[PDB]
Amino acid sequence: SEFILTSDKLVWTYDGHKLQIEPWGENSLRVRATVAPELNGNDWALLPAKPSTKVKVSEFEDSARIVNGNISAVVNGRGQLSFYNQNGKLLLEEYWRTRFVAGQGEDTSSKYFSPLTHEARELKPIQGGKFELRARFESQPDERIYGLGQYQQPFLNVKGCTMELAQRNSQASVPFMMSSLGYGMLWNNPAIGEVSFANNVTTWMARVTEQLDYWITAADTPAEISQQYAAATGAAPMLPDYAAGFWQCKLRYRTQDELMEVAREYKRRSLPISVIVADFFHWPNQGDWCFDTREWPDPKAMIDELKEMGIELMVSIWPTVDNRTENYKIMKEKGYLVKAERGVPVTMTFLGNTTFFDATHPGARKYVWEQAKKNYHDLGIKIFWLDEAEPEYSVYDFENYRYHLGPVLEVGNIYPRGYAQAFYEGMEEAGQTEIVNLLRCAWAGSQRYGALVWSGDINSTFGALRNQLMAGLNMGIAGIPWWTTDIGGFDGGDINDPAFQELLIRWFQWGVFCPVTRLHGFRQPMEEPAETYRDGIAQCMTGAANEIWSYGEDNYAIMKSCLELRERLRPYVMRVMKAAHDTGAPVMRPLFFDFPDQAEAWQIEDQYMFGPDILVAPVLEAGQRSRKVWLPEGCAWIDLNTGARQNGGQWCDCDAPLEAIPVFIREAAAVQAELSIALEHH
Amino acid sequence: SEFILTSDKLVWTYDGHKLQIEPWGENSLRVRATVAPELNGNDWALLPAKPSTKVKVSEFEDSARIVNGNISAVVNGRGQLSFYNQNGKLLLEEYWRTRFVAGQGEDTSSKYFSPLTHEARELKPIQGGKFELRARFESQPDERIYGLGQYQQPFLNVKGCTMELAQRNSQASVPFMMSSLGYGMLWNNPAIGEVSFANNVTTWMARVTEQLDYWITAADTPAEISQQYAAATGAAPMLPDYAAGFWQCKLRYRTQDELMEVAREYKRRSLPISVIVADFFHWPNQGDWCFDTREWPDPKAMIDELKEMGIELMVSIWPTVDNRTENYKIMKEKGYLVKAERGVPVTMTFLGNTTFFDATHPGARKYVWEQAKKNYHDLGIKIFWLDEAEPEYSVYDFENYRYHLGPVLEVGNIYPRGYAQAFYEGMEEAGQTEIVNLLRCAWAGSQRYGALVWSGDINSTFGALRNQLMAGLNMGIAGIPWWTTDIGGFDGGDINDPAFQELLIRWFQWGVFCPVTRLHGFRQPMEEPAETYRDGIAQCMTGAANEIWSYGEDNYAIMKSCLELRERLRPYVMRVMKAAHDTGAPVMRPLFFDFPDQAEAWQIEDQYMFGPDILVAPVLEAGQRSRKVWLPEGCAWIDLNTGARQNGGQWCDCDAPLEAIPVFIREAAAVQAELS
Amino acid sequence: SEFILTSDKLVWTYDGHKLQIEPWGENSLRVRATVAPELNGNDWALLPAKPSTKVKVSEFEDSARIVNGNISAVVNGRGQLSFYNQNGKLLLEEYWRTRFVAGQGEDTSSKYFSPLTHEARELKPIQGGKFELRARFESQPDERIYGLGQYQQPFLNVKGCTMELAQRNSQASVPFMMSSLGYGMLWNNPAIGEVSFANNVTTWMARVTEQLDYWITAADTPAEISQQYAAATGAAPMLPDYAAGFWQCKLRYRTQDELMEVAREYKRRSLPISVIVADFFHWPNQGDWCFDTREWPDPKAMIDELKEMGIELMVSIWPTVDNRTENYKIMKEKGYLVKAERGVPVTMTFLGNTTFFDATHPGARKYVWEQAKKNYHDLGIKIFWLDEAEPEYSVYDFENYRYHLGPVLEVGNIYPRGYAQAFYEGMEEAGQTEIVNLLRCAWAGSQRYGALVWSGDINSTFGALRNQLMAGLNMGIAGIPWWTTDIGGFDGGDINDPAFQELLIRWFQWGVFCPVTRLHGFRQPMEEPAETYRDGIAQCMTGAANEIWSYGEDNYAIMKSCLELRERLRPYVMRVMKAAHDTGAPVMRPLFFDFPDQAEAWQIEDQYMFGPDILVAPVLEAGQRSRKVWLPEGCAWIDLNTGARQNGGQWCDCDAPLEAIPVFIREAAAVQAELSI
Repeated sequence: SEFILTSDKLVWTYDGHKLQIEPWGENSLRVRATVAPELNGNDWALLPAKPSTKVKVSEFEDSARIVNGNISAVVNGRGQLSFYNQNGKLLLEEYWRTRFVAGQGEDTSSKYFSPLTHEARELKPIQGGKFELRARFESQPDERIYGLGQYQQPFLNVKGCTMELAQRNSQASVPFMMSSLGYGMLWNNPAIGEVSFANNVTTWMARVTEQLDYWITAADTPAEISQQYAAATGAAPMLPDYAAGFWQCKLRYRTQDELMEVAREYKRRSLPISVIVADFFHWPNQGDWCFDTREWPDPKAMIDELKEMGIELMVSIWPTVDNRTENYKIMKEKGYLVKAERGVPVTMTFLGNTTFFDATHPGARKYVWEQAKKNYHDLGIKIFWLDEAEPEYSVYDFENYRYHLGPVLEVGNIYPRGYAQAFYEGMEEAGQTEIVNLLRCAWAGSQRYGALVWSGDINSTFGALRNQLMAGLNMGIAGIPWWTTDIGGFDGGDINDPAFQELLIRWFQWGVFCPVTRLHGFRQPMEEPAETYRDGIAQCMTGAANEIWSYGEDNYAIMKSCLELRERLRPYVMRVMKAAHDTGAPVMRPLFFDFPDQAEAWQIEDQYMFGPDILVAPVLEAGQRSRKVWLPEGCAWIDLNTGARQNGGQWCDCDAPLEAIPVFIREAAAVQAELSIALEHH
Repeated sequence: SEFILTSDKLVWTYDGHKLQIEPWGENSLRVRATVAPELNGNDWALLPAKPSTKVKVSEFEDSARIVNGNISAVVNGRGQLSFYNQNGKLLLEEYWRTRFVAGQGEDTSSKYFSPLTHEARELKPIQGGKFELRARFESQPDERIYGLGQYQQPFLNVKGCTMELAQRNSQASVPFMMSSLGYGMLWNNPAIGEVSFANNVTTWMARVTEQLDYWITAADTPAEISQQYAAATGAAPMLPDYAAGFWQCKLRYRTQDELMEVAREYKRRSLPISVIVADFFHWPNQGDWCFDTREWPDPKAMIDELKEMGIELMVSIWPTVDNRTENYKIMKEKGYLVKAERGVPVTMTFLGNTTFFDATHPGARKYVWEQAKKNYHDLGIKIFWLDEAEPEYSVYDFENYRYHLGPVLEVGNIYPRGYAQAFYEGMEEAGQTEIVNLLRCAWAGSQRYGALVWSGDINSTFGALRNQLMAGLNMGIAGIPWWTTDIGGFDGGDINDPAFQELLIRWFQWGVFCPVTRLHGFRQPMEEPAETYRDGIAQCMTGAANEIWSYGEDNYAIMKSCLELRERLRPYVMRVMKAAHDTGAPVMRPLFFDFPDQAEAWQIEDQYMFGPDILVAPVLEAGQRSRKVWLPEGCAWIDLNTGARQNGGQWCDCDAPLEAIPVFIREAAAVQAELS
Repeated sequence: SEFILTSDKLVWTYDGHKLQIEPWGENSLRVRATVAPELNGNDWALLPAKPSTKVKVSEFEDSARIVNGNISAVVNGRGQLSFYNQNGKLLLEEYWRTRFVAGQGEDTSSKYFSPLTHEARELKPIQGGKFELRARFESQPDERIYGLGQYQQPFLNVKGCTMELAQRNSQASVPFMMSSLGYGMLWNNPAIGEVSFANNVTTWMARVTEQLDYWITAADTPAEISQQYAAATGAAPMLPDYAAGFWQCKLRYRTQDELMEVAREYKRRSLPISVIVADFFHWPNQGDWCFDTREWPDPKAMIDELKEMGIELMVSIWPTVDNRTENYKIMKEKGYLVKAERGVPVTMTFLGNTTFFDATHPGARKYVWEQAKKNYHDLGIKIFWLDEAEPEYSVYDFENYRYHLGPVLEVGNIYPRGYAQAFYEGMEEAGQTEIVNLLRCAWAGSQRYGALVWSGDINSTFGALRNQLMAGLNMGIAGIPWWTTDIGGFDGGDINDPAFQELLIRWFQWGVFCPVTRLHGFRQPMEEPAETYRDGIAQCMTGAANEIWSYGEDNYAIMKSCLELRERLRPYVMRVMKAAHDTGAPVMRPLFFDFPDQAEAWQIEDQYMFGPDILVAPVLEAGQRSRKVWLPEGCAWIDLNTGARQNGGQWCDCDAPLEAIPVFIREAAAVQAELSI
């Protein structure tokens, strides 16, 4: 084996395998490995690193070492790699089980000595092709793991869980993890695959790839890790003011008159409303990207009236292009569409045979943006709903599809980032600042393209609500601070069912304390279109009403006070949004983000912090009217609902009537006054 | 290496490779090879063999031999196989190029000695799966090769050609070959692949298979080879009388009234017409298998009036099932549909998203037949047009589809045979005899299911007509005697274009001397449907008129006389059809079939025999008004068009005006008196 | 969706998917699924079922149910399956995440409703070939999982772990699992793959297969699950008496004289010795399966003399066949060897180019047995060391190898079971009873072929000792009662190193309370052969001495008292072996096997039961001289080393000097009397 060492780079080589470790931001290292002649030029989610001045490269015995601030990497003579912090504590070590490695006998006194023959950096050649990559690391008994994106599962800590590295409706792979051991790690590789944080071994897998690529950072607090990650992959922009208010939506307002009636009724009742939404199939065909003027006769007039009312319109964008449209003909000519490797050249069959635009193709991004610009942005629409962002193949046979940047197996997970990029870059070029679009999916770095992500088409149950809480917290840790849900869930809520009405209330109450407060759903009983087809184009149904007055008088009163509460929170929300932009901190965050020195903060998964000053303890079960709440040590807490003061460092058997969830304010935080919390003496 | 010999079976084995050779009908052997533990039970196109007279299995110093009448197989100690006829002449030998084979050094004095390392029976393992098979044989410089099915190419002799073993619109792989060296061979394996008759080596390839399987037969004449093949894979039924008359069709008679007006016009003018046809999209949706009563308000009244007129109705069957239909729901429940391996579960996107019924699934065959029986056969339709029989995937990605019997890569080519089988078996069970359906495709043995095959959606050119002549002849050699074309070709004929009208006439004149005489096409100028969609179902266009009066007076006169001639030919046609049923002889035959001892008969590709008594020399070029015609030795020939007698064994500079193609009758054959 | 129900079989079908559930032994069900036209005839590890008492198949609402004693299966109208015990408790449920299944909308009120589109029985077609199978089940928060075979990892409970379903040196996939929820499950499928017991979902995977196949059983106690599993896949035989004594081995006694001098020295010192072993490369070439008479001049005289001394000889069998031998030519002719799919036709390159005999080929099994019979068994050898049983490919590229029964990807894991079968059937046919052979690997049902499994070529460390304890316990739960290790580990032990000597003693002390007590290793400093080659055949090195007197006088005294202790335990060991044969109970068992109602028995992984009457608490750290020990409630416990009585239901801060590990005897068990007498 051979080291090639310079003052700021460590390369190890043996039999064509090249391992390269280098600084990539303060307290951070990038790690690449290949068996090709050279590393390629793909940086994926990593921005160019601002240089590190005090990088120390050294050799000792048969080993080499690279130190960059609070992280160091050691590679021994056998090419085996481990990472340490400034205190010499082991952060992460490769998993090797061999008797012979890098042309040398393995040391029989090591746990690495084994006839099993597993390598830590397995670049397994695909016959005729590239490589199937497994990167193996030792599991650690104390290790708790967070981030990875948005998964539909009741686990905040994902140690012992296995996550698919793929994009499907209601899932988002954003592969940055944060460890309780004091490091964060980005898997800087958009290949379809899997990460297993199994108790016995950690394995990251890429189905098809040219090389291993990851980024690792070390710091004493979660806040510092989140900041270092945002410096590596990009900060969220500043959120525009309107986005902190109430977003009203449903599947679907079918006509201009129907949408405007709802907007006007909100104003007629003196209710807060910042954003109203025209959902999908408001267009003539998929891939036209314009209003159908039979249902939407004068969209400019709608937008102008809504502006006068203080309301922004957001419109559904679908990435689908129906093969009967004019844009299909042009986009096919130009090579701007995704391709099927085998079988009929159709990627989705929903209400027509469509092909997704290729969001990895720079030309296709520009083309789609310029259509949305002409037909929507030029009329005054400032927010786009980038739906189906995965994209939602009718069948998730990732092997069967190919993009501009290569087979979906190799590059597929970056699609939603390109989709966000198309609109963000277009809107920025058109002169807009503080851009936010609603994205169903993301990859590493999507935050830099103003991606407000929502958790997609989940069912309307308490089980779903519990999953969304974990998912949103993990999305924030993965560097996606702008995140939300369909208040009430998407599918299955009957507006006349008491059981659903109870869920809607609990979900709405939680929603007040989400980064964005957004009511959406496909409510029952659903209504079929008058005509199944029109001119051969299949017509889209609607669900039932989904406004805060649609669920009876008692529920209206609760939701109205939720809206009023959210308006009072807006100044605080904007401060926390500014902090996300400045520091990479999430908006909704696990307890350990603000209280990393407290053991309960690393164990509790049903409470969180909404910024630094609000402790939230959602009600996640039907019929529940009280719950246990841990109040962190280090300050006093003001009960939002009673005005009562409680000392930190204790548990509360807290009241949780249907009318409110337990919420506490850090005593004397500016937000306490902004909420007008008072206690009356009767 | 080891031989395991019994009185009627030769087995050779080394390192798990098992080669088994046994009699399979008179003068014929079956050859199988596997590296699996045992041979499987798949017989594919081979029927159970009648036990053979005089099979003899012998062992020699190093070798073993099995003889069955006029064929023998010799396997040497290295497992290398060659075939000989009863005169000891070499028929066929395996191609080997190795230095070491079956655990032994190769003989340096043999052409088999080579460091290249190519085996004759290469079962190359597919990782995780089955085998990719190549069977190699030495080429022979004097070998002429015929059969293989229906390929769109101007070659009767296919030595030096490479043929895809797959089913596509206008192509049919029917993998029986006949060699001028005195053998025939069936590749008894429905796998997607290829047959290369390259000058340097012959290679049969199967992409995915469990085992090598082929059938080889020897005889002194082509007629005996055809007979032995029909004995092995099944005889054509007897053709029913109505099928020898005129079949009138176009794309498409859109309504009951439109069809009936054409039929009434034929009868009004005392013109022959035996079959009239309702083409595709006469149904409400794909997979309903019934008339759409909006355009066909009383199918029984149509059938009854046609019955009065002496005319049979044939209807289009498509094997597609639109995913919005009731039959889709039920067939999907029962697992009766073809499956996509990856991607959207749609096999065709023509006028809707459809999935083909699985013709390899015996349940699906029965289900589809019973729909056709209920909606058509019970009304008195007894001829079906089994279109899209390949099946016609929108994209021919064979690796992406799977049938009941397995991946299309392994079993795909048998689909058209299953499709014919579904209707034949159903029709027979309903009491019908002399069954014929119009199939777009076939595999080996399709003839036994009454498959009248046509050459599909070719263009309307003289180039296409030349190709069809070769293809039809090769189909007959491949054991498909009932074969025809769209007279005029399918695509691109403008009815007002004089150049197309000349092609139509020449093609029609040829069609009189085809096994079935059938007018069809998609004529220009075409017309879009009034409504593009109705209830969200895409509507099907039509072409222009395609009746014998549609092309002017001169052309009407010529086509009318052609129909009248075909009527006078019918007794002869039925005799030739009966001989096809009895002996496996094709109806349209290359010259060497009837004159195998004459050199010219193995060279000439632009003449043929319509049965044993009629020599036909089609005009295959625009503007041509004469051509050279070779008259075979051994009889005198009567010019059909002048009555002049010419001695055989000479070339004629023969007149070929637009009104007639050169045709000669064997002097004193019964058909001579029938045509005068 | 359609049910086809008979009195003893439930079939559900949609779009060619066939799900079939039926009784397969008392309290047990077999589950199969296929998209092929029919199920194939592969039973793999399952023996023919004894027809069960009171099976009931019924259809209710849109569902169907099949009950067989204490287990039942319910399949709903969407083809979704779950299992329950006789008390209606949920045992195991399928994992579904779809919006549309079996031609029906999914129920939006269920956790099954999801746009992700994951099926529970995913038979994903391989283009041109068979199927890549994933069987998904919901994880359960309370569930603790045991068994699966032998994995090199410090986990008894493997919930949260992912195990490779493949055979490698030091690993054995024996895919029977036992759950704390009250069921056991056999993955009756020898395909290469993986089982993931992740916290978020349980997934079994087969890389290539024709069909889903598994067997599930229900009972109130671990002992009943073990009995039901042994009924389904076969019981261990009765162990022969000699097997409970001391096995002396090393890598390697190179000559007859060297081996015999070791055996003689054991007798001269009045030490117990029941088995002595001639390790690998005692033969002229790989595939000869005989003694090289240059080093072993009179094997029959050696065997007769050892018989006279009360010692059984075991000989190394390697499954390799060198391409220059006469058996290679013959076995190649007959198709008895494993095949490489691509590349040079060589499966291993260790001391020559060899090819493994095909243990899935019944002809090859018989051929190899008859060679061993002729050259070893006919002379009086009664025990074979079936080494390299995985088999140990030089490169574990499973995709590149094919067996008689198919590609290694589809069938590979059954090889070690075939290998044990070859010798057991052959030995049984020659009239031998109570057959035991030493196997390096196993599959489901290997126990019925007398397979004493050992944990292979592990390193000589305390970390390895800890892993071995977990592995052997899990092997027992997977139905392999006869299990052992190399005392001291295999690789890295220098005989002059005090640190290794300490590990040796701790490992030897644990060894006394393993199903078999066997000393083996490749001890340093190693010795190269005099000549690297002889007649072109590469010669095999040896390690240093590995006898109980080889490590100094103080260590000798400790190992001597260990051997004497083992001899006093033999009557008890034989009773526990008889129980293994009769009931399927393992010999070394987790605490919960004997004490299933006590919470600590399901948490503690560093103590175990050696049969029902001996509680063992090994020392697993260097320099440790005391450790904590939990004594189960329900009986009193007698300290083996002092004689002190202690009440059950407490922790002892227990003495653990170098000279003894903490061990307690159930008061009034017959073994207490046997040890004091």
